[PDB]
Amino acid sequence: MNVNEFSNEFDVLYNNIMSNAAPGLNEYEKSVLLTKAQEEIVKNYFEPAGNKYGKGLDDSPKRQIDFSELIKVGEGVLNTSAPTITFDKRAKVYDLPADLFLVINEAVDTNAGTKQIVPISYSDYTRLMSRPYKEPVKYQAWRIITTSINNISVELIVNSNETITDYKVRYIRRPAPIITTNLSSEYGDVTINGVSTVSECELNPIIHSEILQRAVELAKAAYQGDLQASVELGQRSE
Amino acid sequence: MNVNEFSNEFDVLYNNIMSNAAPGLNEYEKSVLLTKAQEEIVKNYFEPAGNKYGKGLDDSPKRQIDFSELIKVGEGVLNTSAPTITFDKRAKVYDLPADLFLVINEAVDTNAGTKQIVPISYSDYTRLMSRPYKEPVKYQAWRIITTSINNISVELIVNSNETITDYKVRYIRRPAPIITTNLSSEYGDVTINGVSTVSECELNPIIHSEILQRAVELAKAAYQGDLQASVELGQRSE
Amino acid sequence: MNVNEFSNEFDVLYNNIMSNAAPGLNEYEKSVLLTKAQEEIVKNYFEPAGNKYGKGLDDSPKRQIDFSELIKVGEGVLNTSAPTITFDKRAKVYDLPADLFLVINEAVDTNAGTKQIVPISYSDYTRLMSRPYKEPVKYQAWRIITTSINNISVELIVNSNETITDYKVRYIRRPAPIITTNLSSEYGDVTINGVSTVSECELNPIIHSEILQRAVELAKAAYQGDLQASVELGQRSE
Amino acid sequence: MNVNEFSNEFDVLYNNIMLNEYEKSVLLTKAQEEIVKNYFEPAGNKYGKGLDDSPKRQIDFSELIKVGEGVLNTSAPTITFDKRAKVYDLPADLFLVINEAVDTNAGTKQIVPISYSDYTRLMSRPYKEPVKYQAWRIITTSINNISVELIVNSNETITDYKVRYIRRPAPIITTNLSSEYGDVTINGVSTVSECELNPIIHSEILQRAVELAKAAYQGDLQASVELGQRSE
Repeated sequence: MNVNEFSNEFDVLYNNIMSNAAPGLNEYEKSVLLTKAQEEIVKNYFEPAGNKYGKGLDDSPKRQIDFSELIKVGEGVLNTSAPTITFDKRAKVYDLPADLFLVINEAVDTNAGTKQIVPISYSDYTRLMSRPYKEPVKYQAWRIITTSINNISVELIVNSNETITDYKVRYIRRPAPIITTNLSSEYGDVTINGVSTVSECELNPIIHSEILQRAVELAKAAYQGDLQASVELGQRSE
Repeated sequence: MNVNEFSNEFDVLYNNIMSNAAPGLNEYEKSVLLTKAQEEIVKNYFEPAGNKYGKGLDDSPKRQIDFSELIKVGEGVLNTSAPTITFDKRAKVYDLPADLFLVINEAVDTNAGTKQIVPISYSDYTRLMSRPYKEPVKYQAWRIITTSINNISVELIVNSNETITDYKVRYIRRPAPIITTNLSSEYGDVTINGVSTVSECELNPIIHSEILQRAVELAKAAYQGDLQASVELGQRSE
Repeated sequence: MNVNEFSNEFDVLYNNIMSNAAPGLNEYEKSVLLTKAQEEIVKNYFEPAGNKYGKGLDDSPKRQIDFSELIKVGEGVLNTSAPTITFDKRAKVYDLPADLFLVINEAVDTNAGTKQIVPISYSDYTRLMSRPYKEPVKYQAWRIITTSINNISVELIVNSNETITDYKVRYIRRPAPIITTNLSSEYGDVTINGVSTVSECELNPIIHSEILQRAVELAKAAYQGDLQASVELGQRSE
Repeated sequence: MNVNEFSNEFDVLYNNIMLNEYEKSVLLTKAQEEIVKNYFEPAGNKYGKGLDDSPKRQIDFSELIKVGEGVLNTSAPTITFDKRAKVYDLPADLFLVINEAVDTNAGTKQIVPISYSDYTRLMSRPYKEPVKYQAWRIITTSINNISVELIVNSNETITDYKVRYIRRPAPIITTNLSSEYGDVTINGVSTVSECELNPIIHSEILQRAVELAKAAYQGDLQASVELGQRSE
């Protein structure tokens, strides 16, 4: 469904049938609520505990097809542009793509073959570095986030006497906002995520109805406006 | 039941018998609610936890016959049209049909015979690639979604020294909207999913009554219009 | 009970005894509600979890006699009329009868004798095709629904070097609507399922009273007309 | 209605279906000023409806609504009650303000006419600036004109100040007053003056003038005080 259909069925589901009908929502408000509902839905469906099914990214066909249009593959750029201080002397710093929402798969291609990057926790890092070896298992590499400015910088730890040729990252692209109409105005240009032009929902049509329902629920919680509704509907932001 | 019958029995079940009868619903509103009810019903019945029976796509004769008219078989087109970056060096990119709602069965015919495609999760992918072999079992192939624009693109991983001849996908077609009347108007053409012409329900007649009941429930929740009803009836969007 | 008796006892049970009697229902409304009640009753009684007894199609003498008048035996027509794309290279496409509600028994007569068709699920299909043999057990055949337009098309998989002579389907016929009076009018012909003429209930007289009670309950839920009653009485649509 | 029609149909209503023209002019001018106030305030009239509360009220004030710019009062170096207040003079022919906006470098901002109580309340807090799309306004030392302090947010400059207001009505005069009456003026004009208002409210102005005449000529104190209630 295109943006006009988002807005028309938003109006239908919000106030065109309600008995003591409420004021219609302005297009900026509808775009804001739709973008919020989109992000909430993405976060709810990525995490199993966030939805009533207990199903995350790839726990069912529907969850695969939900994020299928939001998956992207890119590469981390070696961060030798400027000097820096790494926590580990034997780690190579890489910069992830700017439009990164969530990392789901990483791999590094070295001279000793491809290796799956395992994101190790800080307590896990301490445990592993208290051991005599201090290097990954055969077909794996280690990873920790380092000092990041304006984009995520990442330290890749591989086994000794190994060089990294490329660093691929299969991630979830940051969703683009849903903007119903050109938000340009003479009184001031308002933006949802830095863009005023019309922006279609760049995800699969399977969850457009879900985004619409969530947006309507958020609109009605805003209309109710007491602390109660804000608190319970803020639980699903996550 | 054709579209006229959808609308007439919608009117019967909505406001023609109700004591303090409500305003009749316009045909655009009825078409919108019917399309929403259709999608909600499809998602509820595909997933066992979404309905009170706990029965999914093929858990009973009724669930088979429900989606029987919505199943389609097509092929993935090899994506050598333009270059791209694949997460796996040894994966062939294929494009699924545009009108895809849910994938239920995939198979690939290679020079070594037909092989069932197993959609592997990202954590499952990492586990499998940490192993020495890194290839499917005998009569199977692996699959992961890759960078997709305007349609789902898919990476097929098969065993070494194997070529893919065709890639069949048994999926669930995207339901067409239910539109009662030609939505063309002089004041502006409104569309449900990009189509203004009359559109019959293209599913089996077994669930037409179910779609009608769901549409009436959604209409009455819209009429009630408080946050409560929107929140509980948004649970079954799923 | 004929249609006049359906309508007269509908009036008796609806508003002729109720103290603050409601408006009488028009014959189109009574026919619509009776058809809805008929379909609801059929779906409730076919499935054990849908009724309070936990008894399905053949779990008791009453359930047998309920559908006894709605069972039909027909044949699937070989779909060599036009080309198509089958998911399985070794499957023969057949078209089921148009007036099919639910399949309860299938059998195929081959040159190697009669074989019971087992409807295999998609996950079951993947499991079976990951095995070395990939063919049914001795006295059975496999079946999956394929691309269907306007009627269910079915793929029959039998063992190698076997030809199918006929494909019998014992199913439940689609119930005909209950229409009390000729719905022809000068202001517009209204139909329940494409028919305006009088239509008797074509099921056993054992469940006519049940259909009447359900229709009256639906009428009173429509009269009450709030979201509550619609939601709880929509649970038994199923 | 032309002024001749006003004078002639005053005689029909006041002289029992048929006063000096100066006296008629005085009452008609007084009547319109009453009618404008009564139909502006919702509580002043019988319907409980103010300026924009119905289609009739919108056409009533339609020909009085005027849009003008305020001019910076940089000529006189007076003293403002607020540090960041820019003094602006309003139009001379101003009766009632209904919308004010200020065009800053940051953007147009709707001016809120802030009461003396709200100022002390909002200026007793940490930040002490308006909300991001509004400006405050309080009247200041005014000489034969209206001067307003525009308290816009600091770090911003005012480039424009538009005022939408009700223009002061012109007098209704039915004859050249200097012809028979020496130097009498109604609001500084001695010559024939037409009604500058929509014809919809001419009847109510005429009816009010007739009531004012009859109460004035009856001479009873009760009548004078009773009909003086509607003077505001």
